[PDB]
Amino acid sequence: SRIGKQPVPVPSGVDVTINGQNLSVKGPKGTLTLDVAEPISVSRAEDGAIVVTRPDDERRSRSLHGLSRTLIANLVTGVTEGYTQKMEIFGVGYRVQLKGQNLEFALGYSHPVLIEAPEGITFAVESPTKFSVSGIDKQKVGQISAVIRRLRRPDPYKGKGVRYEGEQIRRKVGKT
Amino acid sequence: MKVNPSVKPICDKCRVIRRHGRVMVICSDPRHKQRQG
Amino acid sequence: AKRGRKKRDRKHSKANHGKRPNA
Amino acid sequence: ARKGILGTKLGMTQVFDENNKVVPVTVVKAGPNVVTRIRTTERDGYSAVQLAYGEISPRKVIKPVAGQFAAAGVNPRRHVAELRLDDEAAVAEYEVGQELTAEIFSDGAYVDVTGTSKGKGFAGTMKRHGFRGQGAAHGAQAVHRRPGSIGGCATPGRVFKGTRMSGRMGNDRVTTQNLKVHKVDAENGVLLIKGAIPGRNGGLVVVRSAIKRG
Amino acid sequence: PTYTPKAGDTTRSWYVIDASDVVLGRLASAAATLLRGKHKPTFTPNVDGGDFVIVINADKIAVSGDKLTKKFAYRHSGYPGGLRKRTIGELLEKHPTRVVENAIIGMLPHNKLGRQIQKKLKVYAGPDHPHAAQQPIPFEIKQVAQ
RNA sequence: ACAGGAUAACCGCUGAAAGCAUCUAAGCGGGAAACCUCUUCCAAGACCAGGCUUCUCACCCUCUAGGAGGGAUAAGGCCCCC
RNA sequence: AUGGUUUGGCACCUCGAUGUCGGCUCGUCGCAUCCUGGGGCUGGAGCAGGUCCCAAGGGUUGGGCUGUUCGCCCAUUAAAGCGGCACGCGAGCUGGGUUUAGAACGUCGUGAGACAGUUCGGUCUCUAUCCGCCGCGCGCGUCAGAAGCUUGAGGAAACCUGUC
RNA sequence: GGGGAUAAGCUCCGUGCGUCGAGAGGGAAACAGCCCAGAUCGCCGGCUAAGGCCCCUAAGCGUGUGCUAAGUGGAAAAGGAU
Repeated sequence: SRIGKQPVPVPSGVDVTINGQNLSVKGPKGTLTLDVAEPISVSRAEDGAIVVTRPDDERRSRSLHGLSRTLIANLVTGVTEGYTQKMEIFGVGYRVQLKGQNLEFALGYSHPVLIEAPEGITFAVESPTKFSVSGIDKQKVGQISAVIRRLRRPDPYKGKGVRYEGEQIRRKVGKT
Repeated sequence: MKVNPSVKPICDKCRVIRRHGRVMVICSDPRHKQRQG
Repeated sequence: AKRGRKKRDRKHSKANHGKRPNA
Repeated sequence: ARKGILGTKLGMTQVFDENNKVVPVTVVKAGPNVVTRIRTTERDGYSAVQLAYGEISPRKVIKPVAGQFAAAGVNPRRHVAELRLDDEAAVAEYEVGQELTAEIFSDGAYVDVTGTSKGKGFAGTMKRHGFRGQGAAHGAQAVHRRPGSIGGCATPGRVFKGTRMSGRMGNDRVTTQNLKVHKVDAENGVLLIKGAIPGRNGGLVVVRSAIKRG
Repeated sequence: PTYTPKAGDTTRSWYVIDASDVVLGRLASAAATLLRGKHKPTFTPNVDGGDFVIVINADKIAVSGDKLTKKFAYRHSGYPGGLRKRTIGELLEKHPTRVVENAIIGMLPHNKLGRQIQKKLKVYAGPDHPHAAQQPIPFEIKQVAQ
């Protein structure tokens, strides 16, 4: 509603191909895809924006309108800038490095762990205890970041594991 | 995950939602997390 | 249990009109 | 991708290792088989190869079989089995006619054989399936070796297929797996398998590289 | 008295249906109608006099609800604990023909005549068929107003 | 066995209705000795009665030529025999 | 509210016969799960755990006393599961118990004799017609008669775990 | 209405109430007591009740306006819930 009615800004070199409902957005970072369902119309606001439109004000339409808007907003935003999550490895003797594209952890196990880079994202380490995950497809970015986050079973006693940069985790004490 | 046919928003932050045909109580306090079933 | 209940609930059909013998 | 060969069981014996352990080795004489025919996804819909072993004096073979052999060009043989392979990979190394020889294996190679078991006739439960029979004293009225019960009473009122009973055991195809190989003799065309392979001395085996280990 | 078809009476035809996102129930009822012969005026239940049926694009059948993945086809070998089941999705991706067949077979009599009818049912997972030399009549499922 | 697919409880990413929020309502994922494949056995009487092949791949007389019948055969099998 | 296994309520089929406790042998099924496997919360530091969810594939000991089921104990175990199928199974076995006639003790009865009190002893019949089940054959069929090699619908078997 | 636990296909009484008994046929998936209806015999005649009209099963994937997203429909409580 309040989000699904807004038009969406569109800067300069941002080529939007309205092949009916199927939409596809080209910018210097790549040419992303998107699809939508039959009901909702994708009109191009000819001031330099895109606007969603719906026939009905039923449950499905009220739900799906705003979704489509927010998705295309993320889409054009990424192809202009991108997304880059930051993650930070608190611990004792824990560490991260990189091997070309693919990344390497030391997390107390008896073997080390690695990750295969998917097609559309790259890793970027700034220190052995601190890195980022830079991509475009926000789904993918947060996916892989959380997959990392879930390697170490959490431990709120001493503060080990992986943390999203602004993760303020909970804590307790085992005093004895 | 306390499984009970009675769930409630115990504290002030427990939000009551519905996933997949099951009522749930999500909260930052995992003691409070629960569901029907 | 089950058997008696299914008897007593088949009775609520339409061609019986709410009643059957031996329930 | 799966090396197999046909052979004849002979017996069993002992030999020794470098650490002076003893290995109960079974002998097999994989005489040089011949490839009679082939199986492909265009002709037949699967990938395979068809082998031949033995000797017939030329008048004991039948004319259909003599045609199956003379069409492929080669001479008749006793036993004709068929390995089932995966694809062009396992086909591109076979040719009609060519003589296989036992050297295709190497010491340490893990194999699986297949053979027709020995017969035991009309067997009871205590030999098929290893039942505790019943007591030999304390009052037994003639049940010293026969099974017992067979089901319920008016529920089901039947006997539950696969209920185990007496009948002909033996004389079935059987697969024995993960057998190491101790020595190969090229002079005499012989394998010295380890272990203990199915069948009666003078029959037919089929040894293959094992699935779990090949 | 009333007319009863003799031996040299039957006239056959080969019909062909598309299963392009048709509903399984509609399709199957139509085929049962045709095979059993409830569309000709020569109908008699003691005689099989329907028409051959050829179903195509059978892997395009699409159903409603969650029946693709909440619905369970069952079987039983006869042995104990030999009840084994399958969804509809697994069964399409294994072999699609069986879904449509069994669906139709439950819309027929399960008698001798029904078995002798199933012979007259040909089903193919793709768009094609080898039965072009009968020039199969396309059937379009229609509903008569009144 | 190893591995592989779809999954349960569960963990989630993106995100509305409901300006935030939410594992879901559209979608995308990971995930158990259970499930389907894989492993060994049987099996085309699987009546949708399969397939690739090979050999023989040719005689005679009747009923009035109606369609059957009745002979001697090839490939091959069976019986008798060790 | 369940489940229908427990002591009971009704007395609806069976008294021109439905053979009854336990044990053995042999299973097969349910999960409201003993172990193994995955998991959420902790008054969870770690090792051990407590409770809850999913989960049935496999496995789930030998022994002393008692006729005993149940139970208690010993020694181990990864673990020593709960129940159904005429309280599974006697045309498959036992027959210790209970429930024929013998006999004795206590108590009741004047007496014959009785006791959901006790104690020692005491015949377990049958050639499988049909269904069913494990195996094995003859015949016919699959549009000519035959011989070999085989694909795979669909079914079965197996699936356990420990210690350094 | 009593006894019973305000349980029983329980038991005991009432009733110009019923049916079965002694009563077929149709519907109820099969089903003595439920709903319809009370069989003189025949007809390769018609109209209707209860019930039902996607195929099996003869008759409507009938018309109109709205609800349902739960396979509810095609068992169920106290209570819980944007």
